[PDB]
Amino acid sequence: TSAMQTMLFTMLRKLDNDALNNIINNARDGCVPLNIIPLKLMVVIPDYNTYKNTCDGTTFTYASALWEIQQVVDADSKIVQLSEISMDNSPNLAWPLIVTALRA
Amino acid sequence: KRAKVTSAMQTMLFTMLRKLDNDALNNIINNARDGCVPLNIIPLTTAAKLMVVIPDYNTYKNTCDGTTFTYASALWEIQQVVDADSKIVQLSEISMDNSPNLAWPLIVTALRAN
Amino acid sequence: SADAQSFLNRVCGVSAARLTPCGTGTSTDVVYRAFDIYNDKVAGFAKFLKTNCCRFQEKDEDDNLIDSYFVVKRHTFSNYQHEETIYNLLKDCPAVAKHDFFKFRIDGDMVPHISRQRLTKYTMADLVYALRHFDEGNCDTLKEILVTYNCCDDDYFNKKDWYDFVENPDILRVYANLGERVRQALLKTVQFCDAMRNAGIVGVLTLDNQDLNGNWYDFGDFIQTTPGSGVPVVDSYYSLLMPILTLTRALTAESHVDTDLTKPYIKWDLLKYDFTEERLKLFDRYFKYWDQTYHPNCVNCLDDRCILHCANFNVLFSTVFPPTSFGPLVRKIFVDGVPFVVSTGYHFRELGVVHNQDVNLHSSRLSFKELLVYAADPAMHAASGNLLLDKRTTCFSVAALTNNVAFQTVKPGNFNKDFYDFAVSKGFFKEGSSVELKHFFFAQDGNAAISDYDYYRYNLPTMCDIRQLLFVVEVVDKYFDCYDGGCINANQVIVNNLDKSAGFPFNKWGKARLYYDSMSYEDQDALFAYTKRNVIPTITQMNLKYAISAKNRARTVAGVSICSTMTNRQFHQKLLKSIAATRGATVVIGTSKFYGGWHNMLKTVYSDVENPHLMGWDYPKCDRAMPNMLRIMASLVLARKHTTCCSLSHRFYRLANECAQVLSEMVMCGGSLYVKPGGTSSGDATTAYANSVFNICQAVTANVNALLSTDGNKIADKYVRNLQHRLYECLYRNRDVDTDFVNEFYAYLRKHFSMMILSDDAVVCFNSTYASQGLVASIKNFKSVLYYQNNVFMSEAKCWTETDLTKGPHEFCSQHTMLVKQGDDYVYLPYPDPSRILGAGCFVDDIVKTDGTLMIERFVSLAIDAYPLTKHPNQEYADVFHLYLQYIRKLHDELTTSRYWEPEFYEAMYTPHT
Amino acid sequence: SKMSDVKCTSVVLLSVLQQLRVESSSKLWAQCVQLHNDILLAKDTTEAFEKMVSLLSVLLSMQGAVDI
RNA sequence: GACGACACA
RNA sequence: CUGUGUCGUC
Ligand SMILES: [Zn+2]
Ligand SMILES: [Zn+2]
Repeated sequence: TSAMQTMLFTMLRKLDNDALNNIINNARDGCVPLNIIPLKLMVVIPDYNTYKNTCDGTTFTYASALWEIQQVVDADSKIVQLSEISMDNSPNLAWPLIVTALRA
Repeated sequence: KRAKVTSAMQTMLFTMLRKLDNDALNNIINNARDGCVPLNIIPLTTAAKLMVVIPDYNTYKNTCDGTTFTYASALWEIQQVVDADSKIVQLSEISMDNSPNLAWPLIVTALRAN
Repeated sequence: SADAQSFLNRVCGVSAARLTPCGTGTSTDVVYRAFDIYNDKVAGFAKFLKTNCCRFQEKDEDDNLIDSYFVVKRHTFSNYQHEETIYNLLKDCPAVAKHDFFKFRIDGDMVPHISRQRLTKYTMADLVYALRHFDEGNCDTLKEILVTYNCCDDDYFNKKDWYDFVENPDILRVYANLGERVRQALLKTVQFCDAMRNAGIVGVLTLDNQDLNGNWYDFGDFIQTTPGSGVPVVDSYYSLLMPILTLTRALTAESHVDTDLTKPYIKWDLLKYDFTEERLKLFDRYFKYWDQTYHPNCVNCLDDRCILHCANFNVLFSTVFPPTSFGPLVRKIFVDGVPFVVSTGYHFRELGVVHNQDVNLHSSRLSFKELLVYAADPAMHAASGNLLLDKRTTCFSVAALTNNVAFQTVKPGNFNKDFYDFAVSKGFFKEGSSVELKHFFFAQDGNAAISDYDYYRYNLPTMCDIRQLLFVVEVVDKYFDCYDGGCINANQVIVNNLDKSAGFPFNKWGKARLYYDSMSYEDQDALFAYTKRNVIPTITQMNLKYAISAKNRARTVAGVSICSTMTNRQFHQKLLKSIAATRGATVVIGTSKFYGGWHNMLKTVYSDVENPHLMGWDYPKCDRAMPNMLRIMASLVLARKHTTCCSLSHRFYRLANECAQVLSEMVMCGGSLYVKPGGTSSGDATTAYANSVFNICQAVTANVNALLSTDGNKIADKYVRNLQHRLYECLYRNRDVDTDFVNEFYAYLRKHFSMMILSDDAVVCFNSTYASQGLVASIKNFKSVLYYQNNVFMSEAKCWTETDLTKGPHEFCSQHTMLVKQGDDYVYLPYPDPSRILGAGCFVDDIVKTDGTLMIERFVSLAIDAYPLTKHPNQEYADVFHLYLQYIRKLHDELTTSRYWEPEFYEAMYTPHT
Repeated sequence: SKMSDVKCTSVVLLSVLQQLRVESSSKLWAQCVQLHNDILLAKDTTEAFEKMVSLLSVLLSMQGAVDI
């Protein structure tokens, strides 16, 4: 059970690829892709202190490629426009926010 | 070692014989010329339930549309449409736009409508 | 000039005066028209160079050339008068191109000549030829037959792979579009044969004397007698035409109301299974003059040759009747006054209708053998199961047994034990190495077993050439003389792996050991006697297998029931054990690549060939494609050993049992029965030897069609010409058997074609000069034989011709061969692909077999077959086995002369025993 | 040397995927096995990386193991 | 011979 | 699944 997961994590920390560790770090600090990354992506961000570093406007750094949000979703299903994120109106929602991006 | 397997085969035969000693089969064998009919017609003519496997939406459209379709020259009323996950699928959820949202192989089951 | 215009207006005569000067006024002698000639000098079905033709052409309206030629020849007065005197008899039937004999002076003075009427451009002989001798890059008169007859378009060929079968199967439709034309040809040949009989014309009918429009011509080989008596010798025509009657489906229009392709399909009665009167009418319509008694059923035959004949006819005659009437027949057998529905007969696609004989209503109880034969039929199973319509496949669905279909997934294999840490430690698997791990345990999803079983869609109805098969069988049985055979009793049988799957439904209660131990010897022998007089259909559970491969395809293995294998073993064990226990013959099964085995095998293949060059081949989808007639041929060749033990009726019932049990039986893929169109069920008891028989059949057929289709006027030898003469004569004349020439041809093959045939994979050592002069077969003669007999296409990227002898076979049984030196004894060594070896080492089937407890014996059996890598000049190949031995020693250490730490073990497994 | 380890880690990825009863669906398991097959049959170092990170996205879409 | 394993078809 | 060969105990 845990032996396969252990071997997988070791020989993932042995490959040492950029997008690989990117995905692993984002999954470590909360960012989980709600579906399978196509080659239309959805990710959850359980906080905001670890979000300022990844996305900025139409630019979205994930999977070592560029992404671009089209509409943001919150817990209560409202379209949070991307200038609502501030240090004052932050705790007015449940932190899982769906980000719907697209490729180049 | 021997009584067990003999009883197994015997009760298996006499059990599949419960749903086999009906009157439709006796009717179709009473019409043959010498009491001998091919096997491929027995289910096709007297089986009282149809099971059609369907890989995608295009074959569904022209095989199991509506509720009453005709295979083997008889009316069949559809009940309990299910998909590859053994999950019940309503007749409304089978739409062209939603067809990429459900499992590919369905299993539509009908009953012989008299 | 004016002479040419006079020639045109003179060849016209009564037809349209708008012919086109194709070629020249003189004989255009168009090259390379495949003839079918037989005289005292030359014989065969070859492609000689025509010299007398002058293929003029009329143009249709709007100045468009049309498919109609007038073949103006330069005949002499003798044959001219002969042809006129045998054409005035036949000027009334339809199948006579209006020869239009006349005269002129084409030399300046006094020269006679003939001028045909509206035959075609290309000939029926060309159709049959270009369909048989298929070349992937030379088929020019096959991209025109398909086009000039509206069957397809020109741009269909710019699509690469346009000709294949196992990929792009729409070519089946493009070919079948000629079915109506071939059926018109059959009709017209019958209205000609009967017009000759009823008019007294004794002679012969050949292929190149017909034409695609149905017309006939060249009425010179006849001779006149008292009218009303003359019979035409029509063996050659029908024989050479047969193999394309099921490639174009010339009987696709008998399934209609008035036998035309517009009315609706016959609303056949569901409860009709006999069809023997319709079979007699089919024969009286299409083969009214095939001069041998054809029995509709096959139970009324006379020997295995009559069985081949009648079954080969029925395998085409039964593509008309509805597929809802084949398979078992059922009856209302009463038990205690309760209606059972079991099999009281069987309708075969080839063997006709066969009825049981130990059938009896009103039985008071049932015994063990009776319960077995009852619960083994598909009757009680498909009579109480839900009707099924499976749209995932094409095979005729029968009855879903359970209430929900079942999907099964293919797990992925384990990987990366410490035998990959060590492999990457010891300088392997680095940047672009000579070897790279390229053998994995691939995985498949749920929808895999059914999509793989669907590969029976390449199995088609095939009508082999019967007058050629009835000689290839004798040559094969000559290949099988040195083996003893015959029925054995129960006590004399030997069973290995008594704990495998016992088939459906028998697998619901135990393994084959259960039945073999429950049944007594008398009971087994009585079941055998019963099956020698009665037909028992059974069910084969087809499930997925789990092995390593370099592709991602799935591997579905089939397991036949136990009441089938239990009798097939008693039938065939003697002959199979005898094939296995003999060395030095053609069929090499039961050999041993260790202890000089490879070396001795390769020497025996090099036995005494004069100018040798090796060869090899592989049949794509061999099991999914092997036609039913070739499988029946193999069954009969295996059964030929029974001559003092079983009568003809016993042996026919055994052949029908074998067919109904393994060839076209009920296959339960998933949770529902299906109709298996044919092929070889992997779980067959005799499949590894039926494949050998089929292998030799294909090779001998390639040799026959390489020795006949060669221009006998260009064979420098003075003996091969006569051998080919007598070959064609024993093929299409002399209905009896000719042991003299069969012996001599088998000797010719053994002296110039040294086969080495383990099941489905062979290597040959042919005389290169002969295989270059066309006296024996090549890959160009195996590809064609496959394309017209097995209905596949053998790509030349998996067939290797080795122009050297020092380096051995490129690949036999997946092993390579490297001529090595064992102390001044230069011998051959079998070495495998190091990628495959490293893959087998690293991975493992499932995770219970990690080499941790006592499993070093897994790693020793890899260096036992990967030793010769150490003798390869490439240093990395040697380092493969050296790494193997190093980590085997490390395994032995961490686990703390058969010690597997020194290489004095693998060195012994290749030097002879003493 | 960045292709053999990639193929083997893709194999162990599909193994740990099935180990979570993910084989109880049609679309998900079909796409996962297609990813694994197209990784194994690959030679390029980049396409294998992309299909690997897609398999890892699959593995992290659920919540079976996050931070050991 | 009984069992297990590996390889080939 | 059908076999063929090669290794390990009693
Ligand atoms: Zn016969
Ligand atoms: Zn016999």
